[PDB]
Amino acid sequence: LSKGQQRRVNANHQRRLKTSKEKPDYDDNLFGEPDEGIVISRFGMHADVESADGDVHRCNIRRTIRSLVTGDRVVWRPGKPAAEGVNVKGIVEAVHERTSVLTRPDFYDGVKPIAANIDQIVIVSAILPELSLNIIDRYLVACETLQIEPIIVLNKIDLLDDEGMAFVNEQMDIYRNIGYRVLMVSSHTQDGLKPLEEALTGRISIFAGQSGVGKSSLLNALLGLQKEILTNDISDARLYHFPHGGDVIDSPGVREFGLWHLEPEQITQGFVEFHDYLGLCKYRDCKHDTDPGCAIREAVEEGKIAETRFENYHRILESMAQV
Amino acid sequence: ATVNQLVRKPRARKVAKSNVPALEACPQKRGVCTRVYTTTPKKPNSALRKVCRVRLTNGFEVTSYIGGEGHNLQEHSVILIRGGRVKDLPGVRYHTVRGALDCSGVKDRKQARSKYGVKRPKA
RNA sequence: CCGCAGAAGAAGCACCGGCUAACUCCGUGCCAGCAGCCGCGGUAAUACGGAGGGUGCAAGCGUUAAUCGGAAUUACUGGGCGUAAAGCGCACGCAGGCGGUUUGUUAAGUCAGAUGUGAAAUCCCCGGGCUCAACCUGGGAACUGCAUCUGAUACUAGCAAGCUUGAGUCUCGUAGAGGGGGGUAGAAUUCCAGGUGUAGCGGUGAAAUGCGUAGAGAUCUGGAGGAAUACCGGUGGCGAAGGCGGCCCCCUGGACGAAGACUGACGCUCAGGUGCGAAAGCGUGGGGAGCAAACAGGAUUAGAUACCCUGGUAGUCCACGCCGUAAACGAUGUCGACUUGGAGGUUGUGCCCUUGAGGCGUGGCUUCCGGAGCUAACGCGUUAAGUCGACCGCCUGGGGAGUACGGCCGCAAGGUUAAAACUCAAAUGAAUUGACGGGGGCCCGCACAAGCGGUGGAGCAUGUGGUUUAAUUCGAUGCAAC
RNA sequence: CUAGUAGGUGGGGUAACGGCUCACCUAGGCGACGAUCCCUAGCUGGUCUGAGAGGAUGACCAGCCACACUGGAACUGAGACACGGUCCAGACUCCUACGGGAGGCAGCAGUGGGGAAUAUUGCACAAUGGGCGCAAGCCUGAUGCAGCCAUGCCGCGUGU
Ligand SMILES: [Zn+2]
Repeated sequence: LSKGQQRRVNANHQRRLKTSKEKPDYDDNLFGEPDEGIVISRFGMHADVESADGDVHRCNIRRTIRSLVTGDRVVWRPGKPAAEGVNVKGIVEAVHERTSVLTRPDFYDGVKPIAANIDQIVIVSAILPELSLNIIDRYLVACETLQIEPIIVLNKIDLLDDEGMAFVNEQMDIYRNIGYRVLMVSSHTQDGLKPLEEALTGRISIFAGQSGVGKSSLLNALLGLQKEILTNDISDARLYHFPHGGDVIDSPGVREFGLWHLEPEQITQGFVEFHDYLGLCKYRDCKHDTDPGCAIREAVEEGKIAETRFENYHRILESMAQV
Repeated sequence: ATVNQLVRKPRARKVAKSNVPALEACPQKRGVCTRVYTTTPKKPNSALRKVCRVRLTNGFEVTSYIGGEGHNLQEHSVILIRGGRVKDLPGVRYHTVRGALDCSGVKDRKQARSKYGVKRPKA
């Protein structure tokens, strides 16, 4: 890996794209004309790419590609013309600059963008067995930081009841109070599937939830053809296409939105609400904890700031230094 | 060690595992492709290869590398194997002769033209 | 064979990164491609493509396929299994393998001669003939066997006929967790009937189920029982191994020493065969203290069908039977004899003013250090992994796969035996150096610490980053940018 | 594990010893010194390799054996259980006046086909060899050659 050699190399790969696009036959013979595509499936060593034509091609990925991931739309080739026609045979000559995308946190292994070109990131979730706002709280900051739109969807609502929902919806009202988008539904039950469908209308976004939040239900509910197995018990990079438009990078991980450490002054910018809680405090450097005359504290224990949000926000900062 | 033992069991050396089994000391065999597959190289040693499962006559499929650079192979395409192995492509153990049968020589290599059996130039 | 033309009709292919003899220029830029191997190529590549130049090889060349050779890479010659693959847990013994010391003996083996036999062509020694060579031809040599004959008689063999140091035997002692069986007690604890007594107890880094005023916890007394048998006790002992620990009795095995007397090679090893097998589980039937898979609660966590807590079945102990695996380990086959030692361990004894605890010897074995020696190393090293011999087992790269299939066994698990395909190209060892630790220890400095004055709020200046601008010049930023 | 199995009597049969055979008798015989059962294989002198011993083999030439379309048969005969004889059943094959018949390329050459691949349906009785023959000689795809193959080997050369 060579930042320098990597650099000079970058320019080369870039030119290769524009140069190849200039026009074809000089390129030719083994492979066919270049075309655009996005990465639906990751074969570790291969990738399924959907072409402009709309037909997916499993392709090789020339070493010259530092990396690739799902949600990556860009130029591509298959082998020849003839070669795609017997058996999905294609190769990815180069990629495009991911306009909108996000990565996963990790521990040893470094942050890796999960998907690119995202208009909205709908946080799944599920009532079974029990939610944890924390997971959603940390996710809220991510959506703000990548400047992506967030949709929280309390799913599997059909599983709740009298003393079950009256505590679910309300408890989630927080999102409806601070201006967030949410739509209670139950894949098993197909309820509130109208609102979501419209929300996903003309947009490029995807859904990720925590361990077992009904991600397979919703993705399989909106549009499911010859493939409805991704439920079933409690268990587990392909970005599937939508029934009403939009795609959703599903890989068995993403739904488990962890939490990575970006900066120590950003955490305060995570929530817009803080725009009024970070005005005047007791200590110029008051981390908002046990200071005398704080602002965020005087608001929390005052009824305006949701206590639950305080504990979660404070825990997030203590989670980073966990390294 | 002992005699005793030796008289009972003979010593035993190895019997070599034949790297190929295009066999009956195959020199060459016609096969017919299957299709022209494609597979990745090896972890650091990376190159794409035009390779192809071959429907050999003795009955054993196996994918061969298609030598050189230049090409002319279809799915259905009688072909001629030789051994080999692309030491960087699993499953390769052969090598379909270039210039044989269903292909001629590639364009204009000059060096070692017998590999990639090519004519002599005009001189 | 004679002749005549005329340079005329006639050189190729591979290879040149390293191994492995041979180097440059371009193109290409982990792409296209290579290739036996290690590996090459992500902007000057001796390895890709092209070019040149050199190296080789020859009418022929390369490549592929093939066999061995290399490979001592199954190890007769000529390996290895303490830790790198390899000693079966462990034992016993029939086939078998191996054999103390004398003589006689046969002449079986051995040997030796000899008598034969061992097509020819290869081959070889030697020669000759085709212009050479290949080839061909002649001659010799050789073809290293079997057989027979005549001996040779050291050893091995068989028997015979002897011996004593092997072995075995009798005798006399020792020590010893050797076992098996049946007794029996204490320590402790579960549980109990109660005494006392009280809020809480119990549990935990914190907590909760649970028991807790129904009197827990705690205390005391008695009792019931279950399970296992401290201190001794050990670097200890005994045992074939696995292992075997309270005291007592009964039945029983082995080891060792000493005067000795006795026998007379009766021995060593051992495939198969036989029996025994740490813990799981099985029969069936008991039991059930403690502990504890399963299972159930409580907690932890992002989750925690985990670690922790209350616990709790199975199990555990008893029997019985069946099950047959152990890093069944000193990671060290058996039996034997040798070769340097020092301190040591536990048991025996002779002798010696034991006059003492004992001194000087003398046997057993086992610890720790250890020479030569041996060894890749580490290391080992008279208890050898040295030097040897004999026997027996095993190992033949990695995964594959201790699996499949067969087998056999088996209640079932399952054991056992044990492959293929393939795939990999190295795995593996140890030793060496550094780096490495939420390893440990050892130091100081304004590190802390001891104080001083600070900085931090507040108003103002540098700057800088955000943000903004037509431009807000360019670089410096985890302490080491401001 | 072996039944006509092991022997022993009897006979019978072969050119000849024998269970070879029939009949009779006995009840063995065999096995780790791997019987038998299975897989695969022409054998051998050699051949290649290796310092050797060994290892791998078994084309070409020579000794042996066995087979001649699938099978099962004897006969004939010096001699055969007989490639280019015989009969039967058999599979093909083929012909046919459908009644029946004909066919045997593990010869030689050629063909198909098979395959990675392996050559002419050539010539000769001159020599050597053989059959038959009283020689004469006839016959002889043995054989001598000739054709093809850079398949290997050798040499020569392609210029000094
Ligand atoms: Zn504050």
